[PDB]
Amino acid sequence: SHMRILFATVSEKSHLFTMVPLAWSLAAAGHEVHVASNPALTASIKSTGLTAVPVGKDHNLHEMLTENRDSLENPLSDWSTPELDRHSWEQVLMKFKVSVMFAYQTYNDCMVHELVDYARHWQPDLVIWDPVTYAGPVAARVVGAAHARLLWCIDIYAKMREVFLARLAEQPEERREDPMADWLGGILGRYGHTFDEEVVVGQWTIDQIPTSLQLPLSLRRVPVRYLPHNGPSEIPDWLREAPGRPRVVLTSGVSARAALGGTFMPVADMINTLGSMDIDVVAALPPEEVEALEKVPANTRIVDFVPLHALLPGASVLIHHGGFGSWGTALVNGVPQFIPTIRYADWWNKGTSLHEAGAGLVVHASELTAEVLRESVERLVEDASYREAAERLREENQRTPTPHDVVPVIEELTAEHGR
Amino acid sequence: SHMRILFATVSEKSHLFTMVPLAWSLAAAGHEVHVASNPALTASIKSTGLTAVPVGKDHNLHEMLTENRDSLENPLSDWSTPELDRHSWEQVLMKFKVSVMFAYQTYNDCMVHELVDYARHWQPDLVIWDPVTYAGPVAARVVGAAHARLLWCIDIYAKMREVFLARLAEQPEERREDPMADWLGGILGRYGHTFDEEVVVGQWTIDQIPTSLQLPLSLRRVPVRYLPHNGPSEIPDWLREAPGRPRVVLTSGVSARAALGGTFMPVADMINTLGSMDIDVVAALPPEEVEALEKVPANTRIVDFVPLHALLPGASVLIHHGGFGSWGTALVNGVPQFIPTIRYADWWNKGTSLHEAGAGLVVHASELTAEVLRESVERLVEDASYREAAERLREENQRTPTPHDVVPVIEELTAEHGR
Ligand SMILES: Cc1cn([C@H]2C[C@H](O)[C@@H](COP(=O)(O)OP(=O)(O)O)O2)c(=O)[nH]c1=O
Ligand SMILES: Cc1cn([C@H]2C[C@H](O)[C@@H](COP(=O)(O)OP(=O)(O)O)O2)c(=O)[nH]c1=O
Ligand SMILES: [Cl-]
Repeated sequence: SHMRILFATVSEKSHLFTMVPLAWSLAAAGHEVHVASNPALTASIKSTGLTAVPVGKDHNLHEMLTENRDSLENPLSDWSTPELDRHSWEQVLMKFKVSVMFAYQTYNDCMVHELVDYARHWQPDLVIWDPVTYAGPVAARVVGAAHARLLWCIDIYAKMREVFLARLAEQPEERREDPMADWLGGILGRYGHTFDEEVVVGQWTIDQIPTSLQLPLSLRRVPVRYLPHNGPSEIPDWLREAPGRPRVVLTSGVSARAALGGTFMPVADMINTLGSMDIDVVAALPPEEVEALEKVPANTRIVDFVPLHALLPGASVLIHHGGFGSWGTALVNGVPQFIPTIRYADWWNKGTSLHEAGAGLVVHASELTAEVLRESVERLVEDASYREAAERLREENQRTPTPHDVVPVIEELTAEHGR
Repeated sequence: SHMRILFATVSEKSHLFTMVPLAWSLAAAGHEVHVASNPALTASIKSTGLTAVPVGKDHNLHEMLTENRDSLENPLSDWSTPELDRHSWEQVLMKFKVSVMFAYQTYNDCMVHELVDYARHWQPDLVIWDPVTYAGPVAARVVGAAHARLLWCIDIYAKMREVFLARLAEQPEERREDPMADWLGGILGRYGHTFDEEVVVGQWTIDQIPTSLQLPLSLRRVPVRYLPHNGPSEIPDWLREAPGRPRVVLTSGVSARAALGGTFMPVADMINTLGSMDIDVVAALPPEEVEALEKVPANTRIVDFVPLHALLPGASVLIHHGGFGSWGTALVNGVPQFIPTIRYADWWNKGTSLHEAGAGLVVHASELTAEVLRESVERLVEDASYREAAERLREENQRTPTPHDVVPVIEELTAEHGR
């Protein structure tokens, strides 16, 4: 029966879009769904069809990374390998110290008290939070609401948390320390609530990553099928013409651009390299990257934006940085992926999971050259094992319960864990 | 199993928004949903979260009615009473002749061939059409797709069609004539398909009107719960403060404004009348109407837009023209409605149905005065029978299957019909 459901996300369009199909599935079952983020995300929430709740104030954070011109990858923010074998106690502690200090706090502290305040007014039965939107579980706990993470990610966050807690138990009492406990327990303490480990990983985890590609973890885990949502979308007229040869799709973005930096292969050189091959190229590039081009190859169409969910059917290859929208839309379409990227968020893991399943190829961005690009693209087109592997991953996605199918499960888990 | 579903609507934002929760329920179950209309609706479709398909060219039609300053109500377009006892053969024939000529053709002929063309490319298994988007069934029939109307309306359209066909059967063979058959049979004939009566009323009808309020008809009818969709929505800060006294909401619009005309009680006079009562007034007014105001009463807050789904919980009254979004959002909130309107579309019937259930009051717009307004508002607040009736209609809506619940039903009706 009838629920108030508060979705919470950091002010990233790309994260928001991963949450939209689940939000709509719950709304279509008659529940009230509101989505809360900083004011900067208000317009993006509004164009998803869902009701926006602006909370708190904006952070400086995406005004920072775009006047950066410089890579985000950093040994301390590389969580691509969350194993005990690569993390002494002091290395894991440090990784939490920097990530809490220089990411989670900037993302959440601007809006956490205003979110708690909104939850107090609205009394959601359930909070569903993006995996780094730790303001979400804090707000839920303060009102006794159930809460769950909704994953766009290979779950490096929970796995590194497993590595952390294992090394925490090995230390003597007088040098136990937990940056997540201090920070979030601090905020919860202000409201007369205690910290608990379900505030870091949720009461359960709704997971859009195919099981065969996800890290094994001690979680209550609800698999859900990834349904492409690529933001505001129209079908262009030129999409009717089947290509006559393999279509190769390339996506840069203002977020991809801001993370990879300007030291790696220029996107002009990538277009020139693809422009020499017997392929149909569609490249989606931000406007500043569009004028860095001298000449547009005869085989190439440049666009601002084109919805991948409509373009990728019968595409042969997608080249991207390992963002989820791109990764997922290719996956459900059975398209081999080439992912030249960095150890930021789970992007490396997005690449390496496909590389190891034989469905795509990953390469570090600093090793990308005209010849590596040319040969990777040719292999993914020519060698049928890539398409065949990708097709099997597609089939795994299509066997996963839809958002529609997991609504009852979310309803019961809420009765169980709610107040 | 997996479907391509084409929604089709005339270029009215208000009609589109009625279709959005159903569209999202189908997408949440893994199906592909595209929404087609003229280019003018593209931006509105895009901010519903759904994929837009621009077809055909725009019509002059809503650029006409807004430089009109003149009522739309007309004995030939008054379909509020589709009974045999009020329609000789020649009166029904005439009503179809004018409505096809001066409404349906203007709405649909601008885009029908381009829609057929898109359906031919995309091969939808299913077309769901707004009830006056007759371009939709034409496109479906040409590709053998199943199709259904999705009703925002008390079904005057199918009922007047029943009255028409009954009078058609009574005429001798040399004076049979059907304006719907000529028009839509003409278009279908150009493609090598015949006319059929399921092109006028759909193969089945998905109906968002509570059954107790809907005209009984010879239709395959799927009841579905109305879930409020009011267009792009954010929660304002000022909504947290409970009112201390009965909240009365008033909605004019650029469509309400364009239909009622300039001869009935000015909205300035309505604000002044409510401004003298012990109530909390929220009025949502178009910008033209905002400067026609001299002074804003102390009990009154004026806004451009405020999502009714968020404002109407524990409101006491909604005053409006009987558009469905307003009518439905009040209904699900158990708010008594005052509907000063005209016999355009089903607006009279929207008012009528509530008036006869004792849940609200209707009055023709030409009879509206300061005293009628004042007394209707006072009765709807003070006489508890209105709220109690409204609550029962709410309860009926909440017992109707959600879009989520009716997805399997739409799936098997699709397997059954067309290919
Ligand atoms: C650039 C671009 C993005 N997208 C989608 C993919 C994702 O759902 C979303 C953005 O996520 P992501 O893949 O991380 O890229 P970006 O750098 O553009 O933020 O937009 C398209 O569908 N088409 C495009 O042309
Ligand atoms: C003006 C206004 C409309 N609405 C919604 C109600 C409907 O879902 C939708 C359209 O309203 P409707 O009464 O049909 O008016 P119009 O034809 O001018 O668009 O907008 C609000 O929620 N709040 C407002 O302030
Ligand atoms: Cl006052």
